[PDB]
Formats: sequence, structure tokens, C-alpha cells
Amino acid sequence: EAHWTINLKDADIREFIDQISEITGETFVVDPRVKGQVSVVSKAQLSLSEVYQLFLSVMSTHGFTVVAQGDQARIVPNAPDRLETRVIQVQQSPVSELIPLIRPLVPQYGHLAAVPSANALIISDRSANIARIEDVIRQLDQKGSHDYSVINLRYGWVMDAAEVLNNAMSRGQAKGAAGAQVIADARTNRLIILGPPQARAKLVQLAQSLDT
Amino acid sequence: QEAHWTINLKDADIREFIDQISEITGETFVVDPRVKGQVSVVSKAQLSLSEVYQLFLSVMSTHGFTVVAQGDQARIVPNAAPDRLETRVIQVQQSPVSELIPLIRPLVPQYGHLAAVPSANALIISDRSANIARIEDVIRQLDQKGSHDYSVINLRYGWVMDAAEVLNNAMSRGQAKGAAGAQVIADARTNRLIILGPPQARAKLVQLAQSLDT
Amino acid sequence: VQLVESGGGSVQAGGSLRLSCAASGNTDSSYYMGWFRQGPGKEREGVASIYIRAGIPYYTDSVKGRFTISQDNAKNTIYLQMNSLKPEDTAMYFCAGSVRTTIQPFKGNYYNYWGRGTQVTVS
Amino acid sequence: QVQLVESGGGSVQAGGSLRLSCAASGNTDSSYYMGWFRQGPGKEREGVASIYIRAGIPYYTDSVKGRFTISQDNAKNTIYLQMNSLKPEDTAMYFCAGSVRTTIQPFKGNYYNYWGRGTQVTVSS
Repeated sequence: EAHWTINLKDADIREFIDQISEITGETFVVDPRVKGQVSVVSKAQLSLSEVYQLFLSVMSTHGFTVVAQGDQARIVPNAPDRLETRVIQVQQSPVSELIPLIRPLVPQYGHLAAVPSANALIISDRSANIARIEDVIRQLDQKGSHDYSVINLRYGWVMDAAEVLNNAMSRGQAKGAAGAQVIADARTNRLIILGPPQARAKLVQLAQSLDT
Repeated sequence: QEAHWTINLKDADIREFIDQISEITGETFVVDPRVKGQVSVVSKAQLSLSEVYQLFLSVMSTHGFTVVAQGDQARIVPNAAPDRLETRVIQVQQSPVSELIPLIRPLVPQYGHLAAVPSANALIISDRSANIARIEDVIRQLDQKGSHDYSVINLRYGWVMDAAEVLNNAMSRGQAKGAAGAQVIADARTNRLIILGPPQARAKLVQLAQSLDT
Repeated sequence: VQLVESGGGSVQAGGSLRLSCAASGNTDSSYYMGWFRQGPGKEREGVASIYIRAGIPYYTDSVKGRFTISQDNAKNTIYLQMNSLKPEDTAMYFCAGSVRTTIQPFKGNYYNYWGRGTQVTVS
Repeated sequence: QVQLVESGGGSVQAGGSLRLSCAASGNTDSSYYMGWFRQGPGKEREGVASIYIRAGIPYYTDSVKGRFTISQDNAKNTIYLQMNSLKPEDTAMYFCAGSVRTTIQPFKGNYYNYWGRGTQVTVSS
């Protein structure tokens, strides 16, 4: 039952590989083209298999793939890189349900993976966006069953509608039904409306309003 | 003027598919000896060179292989399921493909593959032939509509297939003089129902599912 | 190996014709059967194609939604029902067979077995 | 060259509480983790809590989670262990160690470098 905690800041990719090799016991033949700096933040202690899933996520994020050439593992390249890889512990919600809601926040250059054995998320992004995503995970974690409504936007811009709907859930501009959540999927220009059933039905209509 | 190709294969060698991709794309591949198997490809749509390359990656991914660019040279290598899987290229006519993916992903298994070709407004589906026929029937029902705004209901004590069989049976038994065709998609893997249709119609069907949840 | 065409003729704009293409010889080894139009002073450019095994139709944009490629594996013939015919559609129609699994279906180089032709005139 | 001093130990009844303290002598800038370890008579040395100094990231063993809380004060250069709902199993000599390694197993002493002397904690029936 060995649990490890990987914490790095601008550490060499080759040092991260040496640490993975120390944990896993697996020996890697690093290609010379494999170079760069990695930042890792472990909010959770991880199992060896969980550590291996982290390794793959870091490798995928920086443009490297693992090749098993005759029972011998080899890291080879693919075809902002000051990206952070965080291991976030989800407490009350099953991680798998959570990914559909978090994927819209992770960019194309980013990475998002589930570690169900540890009920944790591996996300690679910019540090400032990771802080935002963890604030989303925290808000989500509370609710029991994440039933949502999806609104595909025709005239409006998702990020405009999302900021508007969330700002309207306050004092100067009120919604009328709070405890609801807006998650913006830029890739498909759609809003994922969450929260209590009564609250969620109100927020849907407010997004429609803008679709005129 | 832009060249369009139609890849159709039935239990053809993976190496033959790669030779065909190399014939279309012009890209030369260094196939690893561990790369073996049989592939079935069905093109319901003609594809451009870029669209053919996205198909190639999808087939690669489905069979457990990855493309590596080792010193300006492309190389197919095995990477970290039913015997014979089919890859189909399906043409979506009235709906933007990007909108239909989410609805269709719940029907595609873990071993399967589902990708969008927005430049061709087509779907690349890797699954078993019997399931592909089912997903195609869902795509057809989805296509012939206006909106793809849907509600997801995670079922706590009810069985998704019971609720889906009941909701569609309530649907088929009767519907108003006005046209408001709703759709139920059952995700057994996660025990939920995806409800589709007009916004007013949907909210009604949502409540009917909650009453069966027990 | 040899294809026979029929069904051509002279029609007014907005009209229709059904072309037939009968095959005899080595039929099993042909995956595709298409329709090409060789207009006078115009390049050979394909219009409709069918994947025999699964009856998969492919159409060019110019003819899509107006033309329909069909087959009868029993009668071993191909059909091209041309609808909403424009005067641009006037050409010598050819029918070709392809022995290849993959191909650019609207390019003659990919086709082996050929036929004589049928004149189609739209006024 | 960073010495550590422990205080806060004592004798308490079951269901009680103690606040253990661990003062660092030099600068924690050359040490990523500061953890708490305990040894019981006839029991092997085991880790209980650990904190990644730079970001204040806490780690706990299942047997201590939801009872104990590892905290820090970088200004006062001390790390704390707020021990609550204390069971008699919790009776042991508590040690506090520093780690100069970036990635370790936060509950295994081999990964740590400087160690303290200790504080006796006794929980009775």
C-alpha cells in the first residue's frame, strides 16, 4: 500500500522520469529530443498505478509517448508550455460523473483524466486556470446527483452568456433562483446549466433571452 | 477540384489500409512489426485528404496504435474489446456534427471510438457492426430536427432501460395536434436518461422520469 | 468485363431520364459502378458512383439531390434517374466499373471496365 | 542544518485533545516537507501527517484523518498537529521530521532527514 506525493516547480522532465522510475520500478529509455520543464502539484497522495497514470498525463501534456519496444519502455516525442499538472482529490462526488462538467473548462492544449481508484482528477493547464477549475470542482462536489440542462447557443457567444448569467446571480443584478451553476463549453458554444431542479429551470430561460 | 476518396474495406489487413492512406495522403509510414490485425472500413461519405488523415488516426486509435514523428519520419507503434470492429464514416445532413457528438458518445463503448469531421459534417464511429446500425438509427432520428438542447437525468433507484421503455411508450401511445417530437436516449453505463426535444415538452418528460425513480 | 448502356434521349429542361447499365463477365471482382459524362469540348468528369457490396451511393455536388444511382444485383444492372435536368447536363453518358476497394469515385483512372455511351440532350 | 524542537505532549483521557508544536531553528527554504511520526512501545515507527511547506499541502493516514490536523506558521517557523478525539492507540513518542526531497512517501521516515527528539503522548481509558 505505498502512497507517494509528487510536488515539483519548474523541475527538469528527466528528474520527473527518474522519480517515476524510483516509484514504479519501470526503467525508461528517454529519447534525446525529450527536454523541458514540468510543474506538478499533488493535493493527494497516490498509489503506484495512480502514479503511472500521472506520468502518462504529464508525458501527453508535453508531447511525448511511451513505447514498449520488446519489453523495454521508451519515451518518444509527438507532432504556453509553462503548464502545471495538478492531482485534485474529489471528496463527495464520483469523479467519472464530474469529468463531463469539467472538460469544457480544459483547453485543447490542456489535459484532464480521472483516477477512479483514488477518486481524483489529473488536470494540466495554466496555474491561474487550474485555480479557477478547482473552484468549479469545489462548487460541484457539494451537490448529490448532477442533473444538467444543455443549451446550444445559435446567435450568442457562450463565454458572454456564462459571465452574464453568473454576474446576474448577485446583488446589483439578481437571477431569482441561485445555487445554480453555469459551465461554458466554448468548443461546442453551449452552456451546461446545473444546480437544484427549480433553480436550473430559471437559469435556462435567462440564457434563452439572450438568444433573440 | 479538391480530391475526394472513398475507403471501403471488409476484414482487410491493417498494412493494406496503411498503404492506402500512404497512397491518398502521400505520407510514408514506418510500420512496427507488432502492428497486426484485420480492419473493416465503411464510407457512407467521400472524404478530402485531411478528412482521410483524421480517419486514419481514428482507425489507429481503435486498434491500439499511435503515430510517432521520429526525426521528420512517421512511425506507427502499439499503445496503452470485441474481435472484429468496424469503422464507419456517416454523413450528417441538417445538424452540425459538433452538437450531435455528446448525444451519441453515451452509445459508444469504452473500446469504441467516436470523432467528428466538421469540415465534411461527418461522424467517424468505431464499434461492432450491430451497434453501428443502432447508433445510425439514433443519428437519423436526431438529424431530422431543429434543436439539440437536452436534459440529463441521473437515476438513483430506478433502472434507465425501464424508464426509457416507459417514457417512449407514453410518447408513442399519444402526442398533441402540434408537432413536438421528443427523444429519449438511455445511458446504461451511467444510469441516466438524456431528454431531448422542445424546451417546454422536455420539462414535462423530465418530471415523468422522476416519478418512476422510486 | 463489358457494360451496355441505354435510356438516353432528348428532353426539355426540368425533365427526367432513367439510364440503365448491364454488366456481363467478371462481376464479382468489381466493387464500384459509376456514371461519367463526356460532354463535347468538356472534360470526362464523373457524376454518380455506387458501392456494389453495400449499395453505397456517392454523388457529386452538381447532381446531388437531383440524380439517384441505384442497382439490381439480380438483373446485374445500374440505374441513373436524372431529375430536374438542366441544359448543362447534356453530355455523352458513360458507365464504368472499378476493381479497386478504395478510389476517387469521380475520377476515371480508378475505373477498369467500360461501355460505349448514351447521348443525353437537355434543351 | 535545521534543528527541530517538539512540545505539546502530555497525559490525557480518551476523547481528549492536544496541540503538538514543532519549531525549526534555521530556514525551511531548503526543505519541502515537515511531517509527524510516532512510535509506540512495541510498535514500529509510522508517519501520521505531512505538509508540503511551499503550498501548505496536508497529507494524513486513514487512521488519523478527520481527527488530526497538520498546520504551519512560516513566520513563527513552526508546524502544528491538532490531535482531537484521541484514542488509547494514539499513545506513542511523537517525532517531527523534515524532508529535503521533492517527492516522497510522506508517511515513511527514510524520506526525511532531520529529526527531533520527541514528545510523549499518553491517552488512557
